[PDB]
Amino acid sequence: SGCCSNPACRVNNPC
Amino acid sequence: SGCCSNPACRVNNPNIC
Amino acid sequence: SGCCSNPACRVNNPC
Amino acid sequence: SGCCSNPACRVNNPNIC
Amino acid sequence: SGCCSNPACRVNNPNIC
Amino acid sequence: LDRADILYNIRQTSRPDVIPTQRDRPVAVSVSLKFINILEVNENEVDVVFWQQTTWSDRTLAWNSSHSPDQVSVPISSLWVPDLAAYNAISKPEVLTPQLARVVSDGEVLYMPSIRQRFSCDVSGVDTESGATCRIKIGSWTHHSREISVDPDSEYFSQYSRFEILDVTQKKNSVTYSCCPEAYEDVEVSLNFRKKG
Amino acid sequence: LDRADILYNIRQTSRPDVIPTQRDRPVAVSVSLKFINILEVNETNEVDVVFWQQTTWSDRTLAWNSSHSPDQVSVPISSLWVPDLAAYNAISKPEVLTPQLARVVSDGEVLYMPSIRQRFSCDVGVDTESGATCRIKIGSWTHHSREISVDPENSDDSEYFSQYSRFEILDVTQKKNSVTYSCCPEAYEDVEVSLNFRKK
Amino acid sequence: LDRADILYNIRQTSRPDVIPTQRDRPVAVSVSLKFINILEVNEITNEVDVVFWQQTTWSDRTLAWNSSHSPDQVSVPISSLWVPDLAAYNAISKPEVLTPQLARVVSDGEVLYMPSIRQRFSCDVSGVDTESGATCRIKIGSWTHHSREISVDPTENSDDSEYFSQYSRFEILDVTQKKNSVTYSCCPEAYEDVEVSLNFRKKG
Amino acid sequence: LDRADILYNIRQTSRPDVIPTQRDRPVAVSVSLKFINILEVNEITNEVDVVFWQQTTWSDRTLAWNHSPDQVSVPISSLWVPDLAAYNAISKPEVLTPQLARVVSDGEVLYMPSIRQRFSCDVSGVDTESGATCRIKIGSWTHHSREISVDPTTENSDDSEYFSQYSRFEILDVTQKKNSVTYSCCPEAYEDVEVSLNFRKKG
Amino acid sequence: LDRADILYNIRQTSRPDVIPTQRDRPVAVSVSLKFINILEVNEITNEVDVVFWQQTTWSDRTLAWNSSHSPDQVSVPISSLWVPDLAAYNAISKPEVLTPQLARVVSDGEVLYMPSIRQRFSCDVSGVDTESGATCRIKIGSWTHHSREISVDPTTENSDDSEYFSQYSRFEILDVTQKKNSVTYSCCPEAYEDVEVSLNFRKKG
Repeated sequence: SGCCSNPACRVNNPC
Repeated sequence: SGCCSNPACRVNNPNIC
Repeated sequence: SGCCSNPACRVNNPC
Repeated sequence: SGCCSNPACRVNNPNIC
Repeated sequence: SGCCSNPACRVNNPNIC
Repeated sequence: LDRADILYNIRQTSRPDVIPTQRDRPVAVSVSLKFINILEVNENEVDVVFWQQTTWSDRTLAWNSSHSPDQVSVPISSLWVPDLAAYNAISKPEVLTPQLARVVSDGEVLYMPSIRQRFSCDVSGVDTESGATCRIKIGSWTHHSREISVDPDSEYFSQYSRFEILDVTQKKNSVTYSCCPEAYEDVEVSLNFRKKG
Repeated sequence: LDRADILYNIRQTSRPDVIPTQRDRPVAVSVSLKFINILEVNETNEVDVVFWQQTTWSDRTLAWNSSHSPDQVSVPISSLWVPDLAAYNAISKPEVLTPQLARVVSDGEVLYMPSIRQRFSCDVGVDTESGATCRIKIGSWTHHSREISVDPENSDDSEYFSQYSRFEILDVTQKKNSVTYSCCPEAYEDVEVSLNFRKK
Repeated sequence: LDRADILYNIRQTSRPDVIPTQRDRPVAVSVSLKFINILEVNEITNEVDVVFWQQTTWSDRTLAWNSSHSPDQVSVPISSLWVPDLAAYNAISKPEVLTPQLARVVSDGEVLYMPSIRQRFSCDVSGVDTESGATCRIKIGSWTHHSREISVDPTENSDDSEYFSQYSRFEILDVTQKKNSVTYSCCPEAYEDVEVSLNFRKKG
Repeated sequence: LDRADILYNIRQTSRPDVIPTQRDRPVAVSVSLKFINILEVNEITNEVDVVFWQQTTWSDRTLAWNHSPDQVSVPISSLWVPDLAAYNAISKPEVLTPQLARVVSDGEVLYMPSIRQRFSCDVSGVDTESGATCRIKIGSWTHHSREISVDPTTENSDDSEYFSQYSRFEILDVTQKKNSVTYSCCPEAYEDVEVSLNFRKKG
Repeated sequence: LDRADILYNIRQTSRPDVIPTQRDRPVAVSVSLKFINILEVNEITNEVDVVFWQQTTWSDRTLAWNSSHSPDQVSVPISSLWVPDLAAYNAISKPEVLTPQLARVVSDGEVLYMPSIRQRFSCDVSGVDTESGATCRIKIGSWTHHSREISVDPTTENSDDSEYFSQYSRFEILDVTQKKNSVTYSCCPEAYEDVEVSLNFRKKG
């Protein structure tokens, strides 16, 4: 997921 | 003018810069 | 024991 | 004034330095 | 006095060092 | 109200931990980087100095401007600030100037610190005609587009610098991933520069 | 509850010194290192790296009713308890480059991911085709497995690592090591991060 | 009456966030840089490492007290006082304060703060070995206030020094401090700064 | 009592400025240095940059409690710590690890930070087979033996199982000895722990 | 009174911002530098990195207590005490305190603070290899107070130059001199004091 490469996305979506 | 090149001017005039 | 080589073990078992 | 070369003297004498 | 070579001693004995 | 009254109110009702989301709409943060100097380029890190003009609205700070000052200078410790960070940063941002923001009677906050920071940018070809383009990715560290919305030669750059600015471009990038419903925003600052000759 | 109400409650009932152990069972801490850049390599056998440390755990005391309230809030780590994670082979103090904020979910889940610049003792090899391997041992500094349980993928490069870096990542493998010594009944856990890389 | 009372009053009525603008008149800030040492010159990236005393004076009438049967002056830590938001526009490093962060406050409300600052600047250090030397220009001013809130003034300035280190690798030729007041077409208020010109060369 | 109750009691009755001298007897401090890495050696300036675990143990009966946990992790800011300093130190000690100590129900405090510090040592002949023997003198900065008693956990003469295999240097022997000197001036004795690090270059 | 009682009293009646001037007489501050090591000498920048113990003593009568059935001395952190605003007027770096920031307070009100300081100074290091060596001048004094508020004194000591100096140092101490200079300017009635520390040293060979 491209989300995991983003800091705000990683913490907001528990990849 | 050169208000935007100045730090005190840029923050004092939001409408201009 | 290898406990002494570990920081968490050394302080928990007064090695 | 030699006072101006001293830090404690400068701050204590605003009229001189 | 060897005391004067020690930091703890120096501050503990102002009369000696 | 006088300056002392306005500053007391801001200090006493200070919620720097609370994001000023008004009517569930995101906080419109406007960022613009104005480059002052390019100090070191080493064989691949770049050490630069830049003014980060950051503007946003915090309606809770607002006051009646009638028979009162239109603007006040408030230390950022008393205000909420966006959690902006450069994703490609190698060093901690060093604030060189007094940590004060300008707050207008309408609740607008204007903070512009001078920052010295090192970045990961390919140093190969700095002496060449085209130079080397340095990409900087600024965005919120923990908030999504529904909480903080980010929006983007120089007449600020030092004449005494060893380097020369060719072009500075600042673009907004909004990406929505397949996993997640909320969009993710960032401001891509591309610094094109070369060594003087 | 609004964001201000949630943040006030967290701040007022803040126990950062208190480990959120829910009835004897350990705090399940999940750690994952995502390498962004390898800056300096010195031969001293040192390596200067920048990495994102994705740390997740549950703190049930922070939980709130998500009905007609935000699902998540951004809280500064000073208001929260954090695990005492440390790299055993670290030679430098970890330097946090990003805003010291964690994301807290309504169920009590804490997600903290700072960008850290740190130097490590590693066998640098670096110019060779096989590339030098750098072993990093992360674990709790004062708690055993019965208080804090550490957990880690074994591949990926990935989109994190800078294309403008002087070095190139070959493989990153994060493994859990649980050792129970003869002395002591409690087990001792650590996450071994193997970073094999080479010069371009 | 005594030092302890004066210091307690200053501490308790401390408003460091509040600019002491009396009757809507700006705060008259007087700045004067006295160069102590020039440590390093980077002819490559045009940098200069310098140590200087920043004599800053202003009036804060709210700090005033009756001098009759009371001390005329007291030493107050700057954390308890409002300080002007002065910054060097051409600064490349964070100003490092080397001395105790204390100001001298007079019974009339006058504040005299003079810290020793170690700072790096972007300067044309071309021909530092030459007889004419290099001229390093530093522009000081308020970071967020205009002339109607803070009025900056240079306190003569020519030529220095009795302050500069005799053991330094460099030699001061001339130090000039001038006030520059510019009013832009956009805006009615004027914008002030103090331009400090440091002419220096390498010794024999 | 639960962990929260124990930590609240420690925090509320916190006197880090107060030495826990029980019945006018000194605080028995036990120090032991475990070398992790030797980074830089400057034979020109006779300096050495090292990483070491400083195992410090002492008793603070005011922290004691007792169906409750046997041990808790307390931040050192909430506890009194001995004023230990290396007289032989050229740099400020840099604490690399979380500043937490382990407190046992009996009042025993176990603090073991990882410290990066530079020292003045005779690094002459580091490349030789005999190597260089770097000596460090640790002691209380302001207290005498009747207030704080400093003692070495080992002797040792043990090398290391904690020292990095990837280091450019190799440990030959580590020797920690207690030195108690009573001067003619003064009735109270003066103590220190002399650490002796024998090490050489691998080649 | 016990140690805890004495330390609580000092903490509660703590006025670190207030100079302990008794009967409008100045605070007699006694400063003495004891050199431990000379680390770096930079010929390019004309700098010197020195390690030294700064023995600072003064009296603060408000800290005094009855020594009868009570400890004679206690260790107090300097954050709870008033300290003189001493500075090297010619220093190029911020003084780095290497040791625990604790002072020794005697029952009579005497404060003895002796931190180990690592600091850089402006030094003409040309001819450090020569027989005569190089001399470092450190001018120590109060940053904001005059002689009528803080008086500064170097002590009668002159026979300890190398008593604390590391044997493993690359440099060697030749002569250490700490003299008191009292100058009264024509402008002003109050005298101005400073302690001039001269450190003469050379490279070993």
